[PDB]
Amino acid sequence: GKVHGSLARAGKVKSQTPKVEKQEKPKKPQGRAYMRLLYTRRFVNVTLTNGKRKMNPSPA
Amino acid sequence: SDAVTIRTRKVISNPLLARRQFVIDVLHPNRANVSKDELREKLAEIYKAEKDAVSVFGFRTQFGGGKSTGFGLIYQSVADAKRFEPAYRLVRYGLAEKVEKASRQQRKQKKNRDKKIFGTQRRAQKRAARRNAD
Amino acid sequence: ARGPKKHLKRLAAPSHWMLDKLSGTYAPRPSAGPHKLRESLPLVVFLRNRLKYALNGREVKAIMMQQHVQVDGKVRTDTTYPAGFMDVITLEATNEHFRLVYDVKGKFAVHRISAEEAAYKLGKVKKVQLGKKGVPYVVTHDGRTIRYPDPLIRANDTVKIDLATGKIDDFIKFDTGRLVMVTGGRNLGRVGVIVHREKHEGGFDLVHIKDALENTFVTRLSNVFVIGTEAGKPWVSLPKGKGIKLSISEERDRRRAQQ
Amino acid sequence: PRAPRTYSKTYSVPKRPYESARLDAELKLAGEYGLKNKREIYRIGFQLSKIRRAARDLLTRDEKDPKRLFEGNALIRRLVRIGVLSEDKMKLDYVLALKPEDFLERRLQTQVFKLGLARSIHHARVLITQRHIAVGKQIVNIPSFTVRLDSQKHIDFAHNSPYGGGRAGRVKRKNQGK
Amino acid sequence: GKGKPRGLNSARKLRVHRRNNRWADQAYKARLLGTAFKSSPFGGSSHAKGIVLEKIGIESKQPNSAIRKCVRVQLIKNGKKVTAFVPNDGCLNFVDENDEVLLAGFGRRGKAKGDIPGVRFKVVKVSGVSLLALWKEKKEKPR
RNA sequence: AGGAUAGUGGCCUACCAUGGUUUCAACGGGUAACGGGGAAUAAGGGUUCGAUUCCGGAGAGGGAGCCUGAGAAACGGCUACCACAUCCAAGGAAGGCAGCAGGCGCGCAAAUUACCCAAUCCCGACACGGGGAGGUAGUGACAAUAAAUAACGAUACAGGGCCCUUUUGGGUCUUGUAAUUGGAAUGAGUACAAUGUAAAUACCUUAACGAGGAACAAUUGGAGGGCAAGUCUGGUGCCAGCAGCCGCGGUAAUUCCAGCUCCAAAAGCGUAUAUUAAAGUUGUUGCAGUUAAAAAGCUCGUAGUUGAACCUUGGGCUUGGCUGG
Ligand SMILES: [Mg+2]
Ligand SMILES: [Mg+2]
Ligand SMILES: [Mg+2]
Ligand SMILES: [Mg+2]
Ligand SMILES: [Mg+2]
Ligand SMILES: [Mg+2]
Ligand SMILES: [Mg+2]
Ligand SMILES: [Mg+2]
Ligand SMILES: [Mg+2]
Ligand SMILES: [Mg+2]
Ligand SMILES: [Mg+2]
Ligand SMILES: [Mg+2]
Ligand SMILES: [Mg+2]
Ligand SMILES: [Mg+2]
Ligand SMILES: [Mg+2]
Ligand SMILES: [Mg+2]
Ligand SMILES: [Mg+2]
Ligand SMILES: [Mg+2]
Ligand SMILES: [Mg+2]
Ligand SMILES: [Mg+2]
Ligand SMILES: [Mg+2]
Ligand SMILES: [Mg+2]
Ligand SMILES: [Mg+2]
Ligand SMILES: [Mg+2]
Ligand SMILES: [Mg+2]
Ligand SMILES: [Mg+2]
Ligand SMILES: [Mg+2]
Ligand SMILES: [Mg+2]
Ligand SMILES: [Mg+2]
Ligand SMILES: [Mg+2]
Ligand SMILES: [Mg+2]
Ligand SMILES: [Mg+2]
Ligand SMILES: [Mg+2]
Ligand SMILES: [Mg+2]
Ligand SMILES: [Mg+2]
Ligand SMILES: [Mg+2]
Ligand SMILES: [Mg+2]
Ligand SMILES: [Mg+2]
Ligand SMILES: [Mg+2]
Ligand SMILES: [Mg+2]
Ligand SMILES: [Mg+2]
Ligand SMILES: [Mg+2]
Ligand SMILES: [Mg+2]
Ligand SMILES: [Mg+2]
Ligand SMILES: [Mg+2]
Ligand SMILES: [Mg+2]
Ligand SMILES: [Mg+2]
Ligand SMILES: [Mg+2]
Repeated sequence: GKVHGSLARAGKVKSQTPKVEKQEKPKKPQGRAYMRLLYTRRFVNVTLTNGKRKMNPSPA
Repeated sequence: SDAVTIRTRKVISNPLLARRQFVIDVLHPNRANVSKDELREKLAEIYKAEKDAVSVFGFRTQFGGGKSTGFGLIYQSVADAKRFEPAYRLVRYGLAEKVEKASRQQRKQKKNRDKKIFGTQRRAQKRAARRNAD
Repeated sequence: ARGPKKHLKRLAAPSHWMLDKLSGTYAPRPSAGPHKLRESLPLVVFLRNRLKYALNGREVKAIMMQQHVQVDGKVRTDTTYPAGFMDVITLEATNEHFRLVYDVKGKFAVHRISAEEAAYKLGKVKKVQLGKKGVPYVVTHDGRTIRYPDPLIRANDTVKIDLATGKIDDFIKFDTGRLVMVTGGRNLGRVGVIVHREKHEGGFDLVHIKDALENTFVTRLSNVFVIGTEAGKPWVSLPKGKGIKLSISEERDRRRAQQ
Repeated sequence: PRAPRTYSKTYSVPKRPYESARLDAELKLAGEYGLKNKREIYRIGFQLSKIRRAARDLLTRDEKDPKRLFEGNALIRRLVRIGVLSEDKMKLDYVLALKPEDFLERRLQTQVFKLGLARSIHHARVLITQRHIAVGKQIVNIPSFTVRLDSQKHIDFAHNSPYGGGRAGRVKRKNQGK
Repeated sequence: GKGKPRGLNSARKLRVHRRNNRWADQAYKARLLGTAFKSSPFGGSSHAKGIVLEKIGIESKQPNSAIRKCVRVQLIKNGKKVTAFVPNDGCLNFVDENDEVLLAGFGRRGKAKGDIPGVRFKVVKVSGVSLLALWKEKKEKPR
C-alpha cells in the first residue's frame, strides 16, 4: 500500500485534553475487608428496582 | 514467672565417647529463653556432674515462646570432654582459645606461592637476591 | 570413564540405608570388601543413622580409631567398611554383639544377639573347586576362603564358620525342606522352607518358598540363603518378626491393636 | 548437587473468568466465612476436586477389593477425623456429596466465631492473626488451620493473651501508665 | 469399511498415513519446517531489539481513515528491516532516529492486526525505558 | 593361516571366494537431536517437551599423537600442527575458566572477583592436612507455601425484626448509613539480650519502642459484545487515537483522551512468543470426500493389508472353597 503521511499531528488529542486532578478521596479497604464490603452491597442491602439490578447506575 | 523446668528424653549412655547424650526440653514461661551457660549450670546441679563436662547446643524456641528444645552431652570427666568435643564448642564454653590464622585467601595464595620454589626458602631467596645485582 | 568411581551421590545410594534427601549432596561410598556395594551396610550408617551413637561423620571416625569396633572378631577402623549379611559387629565397650540379618521390610534389622551366638557365623557356599597343589576350597558369600572343607559340601550349601579360626563346624546340604531367608528381590527378608526347586539349564533356577503362614512366593536361586535344617530350626537367632510378610491391611490391624 | 525439594500448587482457577453465577456464589460464600480473597475458595475447590477423583477410581473397583477397602477407609477415616464427614455417613458415596461449606466449617476462623470467643467472623481472623488464640498449649495464628475433632474442645484464648489472663497489651499500658 | 485399514497388523499403514497427513496442518508444517527459525524476522524469538531508521506513518485500511504512526527498525540480531507500530496517543514523539527499541509481536502470531497493513510488530521500549512509563510520566527518557 | 590386542572379532595382513543391506524403507539428507529417569496438559485415547539436582555417554579452542600408571589417548599432563593470543633487553620464553567468582562479546534472555571445611562426603603415609566437591551468606517477584493492609464498640439516624398494641403512639432487637465518637488488639520496622552459626545474617523467642487520614495510604487491567462492570461529565470531531475478533471516532462518543463511579484478580496483574486442552480442525477410539476442500479417465497388477465353514459336544458320577438365608 501507499504509505506516507504528515507526522505533525502526533499526540493531538492527549496534548489538548484539559488536565483534571484526582480528588483526594478516602482510601479503599484492602484484603479481607474489601470482600466484606462487596458481600453486603450485593446480598444484604439489595438496591434492586423491582427486578432491575444495576451495579453502576448512572444518575438518571 | 521463672520456674525453669528441664526434661531429658532419648537419653543414650555412650561409653564409646565416654559421655551421656540426650535431648533437652526447657520450659521457661514468662521468660524469653534460657542461655546455654545457664542451662549448663542447672544441668550440672541436677545430675551432680562437673559444669565443664556438660555441653548444650542446637536450641530452638517453639512458636509462642515458653519452650525450647536442644541437644546435650555429659562426659564422665572434663578430660574426656576435652578429647571428644569439636573445637568450636570448647571455645563457646571457654575451655579453649580460638586459633588465629590468616584468611583462606591468604593461606591459599601462600601455598601456591611456595609451589614455585624447589628446595629451601633460604636457598631460593639467596639465589633470587644474587640475580638482582641492583 | 578413565577409572573407578570414588563418590556416591545421595540419591544413588542403596535405598535400604534409608538416608534423607536434604542432608547433603553425597552418601558414603562403601569400600571394597567382603560384600558387594549394593548389598552392604557401611559402618558410618550403622553407628550414626541406626544406633545414633554418633551425631555426625566426625564422631564415627573417633569411635573406630579407639579400636572399639570389631567385625567378625577383628578390629576394623575403616568408616566405610562394607559390612553385610551374617557379619558380626562387636562393641565390647558397650558389651553388645549384633548380626546383620534382613528384616521382613527389606532393610538391615538392628538384631542384637547373645555373646554365645556371636562366636560363629553362616556363609553361603558360592563355589567349590581345586586350588594350586590340588587343594579344594570353599568361597562363602562374604569372600572368605576356607581350605579343606568336608568333601560332601557343594555349591548353594550353607557352612557354619567358627569365626575365630575360620574353619567349618558343620554344614547344611541344599535340599527340599530347608529353612531359607531370601537375600534379594522384592521378597527380601521373608523366611520359609523350600517347597520345589525348578531347574532351567542355561538360565536362572527358581525356588518356591512357603511362608510360615502357607504363603507361597518364587525367587531366584541367587537370592536363596539356607539358614536351617528344617522348619522352626534356624541356626542363628532371627530378627523380630521371624521373616513373615504381612499385608498392609494386616499391618494396620496389628498396629491398631498394639496402640 | 543436593536433591531437589518437592513443591506443588494448592489451587486452580476457573476456566471461564466472568460468570455471574459463579462470581455471586463465590462472593456470597466468601462473605459468609470472612475470606480474604477468591483464592481461598479456589483452594478448597481444588482439594475437593481431587478428593472426588480419588473416590471415583475406587468406586470403579469391585467391592471388597484390597485397594478400595484400605485406601477408601483411610480417606473416610481422615475426613471423619477433621469433622468434615459425619459419623453416620462413612460409605464413600456421601464423600462425593461433600460441599465446600463442609470444609469451611472446620477452619480455625469458623470455630473461633462459632465458639463465642469473637463477635463476628471477621473478628475471628484478626484474633487469630494477632496471636490471641491457642489450640492446646500451642499458639496458632493460621486462619485456615483445620480443627480436628479431638482438638475442637481445646480452642480458647492463649494463656499469655490479654483476653486469656495475660498482661495488658501495648495500648493499655501506654494509657494507664500516665 | 470407513475407507481406512482396520486389520490388527496394519499399524504401519496407519502410522505412516497419519504422519503423511499431518503435513496438511499448517501449524504442524511451521513447527517441523522451522519456518519461524528460517523465515520469521525475529528468528522465532518473542522479542528483538533494533535501531529506528525513520518515522513515517501508515494509512489505515477501509472503512477507517487514520495515520497509524510507525517506525522503520533494523534488527540488531540479523540486520533485517521491519515496520513497528508505536502504540498510544503521541508516543511517536518519544521515539527518535537512531534509538535502540525493543520490539514484540502484535499478538496475532505473524499476521497483521486491524486496519494496519503489513505491520506485525509493536514498540515496547525505547532507549531501555518502557514506552508505557514514558506515556504515564513514570520515567523520563535518558538522553 | 598369521600379526596385533588384556582379550573375541576384517581389528589388521597374506592368500582365496562373491558375498552383505534394502519398499517390513536400506543407503542418503535434515535435526533450531546427547539418551533415559522424567516435565506440561490431561474423561478416555493422546499432543508437546526433557541443555538443566539422578544414571549412562561425550569434550575440555579445533584435530592428531603419546608419557606415567591398575586405570587416561587425561588436557587445572605432555608433544606437534591450525586459529587466537602474552612477556621480550629481539637473543628467547610461556598459553587454554564447557571448574568457582569475575570481565568482554553475544543477545529478549540469567547473580558476589564474599566466608568456611562446622555439616555431607572424598583424597593422602593420615584420629591431626587438603578439598570454590560441598555448605553459608549476597543478588534474586524463575516457580511454590502460608498469609497483613484492619477489628470491635458507643451514640446518632433509617429501615426492617419483634413485642404494648387495632393502625395512630410507642417499647424494643437484627441489619445499613454516619467529616461522628471512643477505648482496646497486633506485627511490618527496630532494639537490648538469648537462641541460631565455624563466625555471622536471617528465622523462632523476647525487655523498651513501634497505628486514626491508623500518609504503615494495593496494584494491574478493564466497563458495547465475546466478558463482569456506565448510554454519566468534560475534551476531540474519520483527526488524535482505540480495537486479539466483531467494530468505535464526521459536535449529548456506552469503545478515543481524562474526571467520577463501577467490574475482575490481588502481592500480584498485564503484554510478546512457544506449547497443551478447547480440536471429533489429524479423527485407532473419532473427521470429511454429489454440490462447502477432497474418488486416480479406466482396467490389470507386485509388495502391503485382509481373507467362507468344519475335527470332544453332550451326559453321568463324586467333588472342595466360597457366597443367600
Ligand atoms: Mg613448601
Ligand atoms: Mg616448597
Ligand atoms: Mg571381598
Ligand atoms: Mg570379613
Ligand atoms: Mg456480579
Ligand atoms: Mg513436504
Ligand atoms: Mg501442533
Ligand atoms: Mg474489516
Ligand atoms: Mg531497548
Ligand atoms: Mg585369526
Ligand atoms: Mg584378537
Ligand atoms: Mg546439538
Ligand atoms: Mg529431545
Ligand atoms: Mg532429563
Ligand atoms: Mg536430559
Ligand atoms: Mg543446545
Ligand atoms: Mg551427569
Ligand atoms: Mg575425556
Ligand atoms: Mg571456550
Ligand atoms: Mg587431550
Ligand atoms: Mg581448566
Ligand atoms: Mg580434568
Ligand atoms: Mg567461571
Ligand atoms: Mg531472569
Ligand atoms: Mg555479575
Ligand atoms: Mg540453608
Ligand atoms: Mg500496604
Ligand atoms: Mg526487624
Ligand atoms: Mg532485628
Ligand atoms: Mg553467638
Ligand atoms: Mg485503574
Ligand atoms: Mg455485560
Ligand atoms: Mg462531550
Ligand atoms: Mg472475538
Ligand atoms: Mg461534545
Ligand atoms: Mg461525549
Ligand atoms: Mg451502558
Ligand atoms: Mg471497549
Ligand atoms: Mg473512560
Ligand atoms: Mg475481587
Ligand atoms: Mg483430549
Ligand atoms: Mg472439520
Ligand atoms: Mg470434515
Ligand atoms: Mg465435512
Ligand atoms: Mg474436517
Ligand atoms: Mg464450486
Ligand atoms: Mg471416477
Ligand atoms: Mg476361519
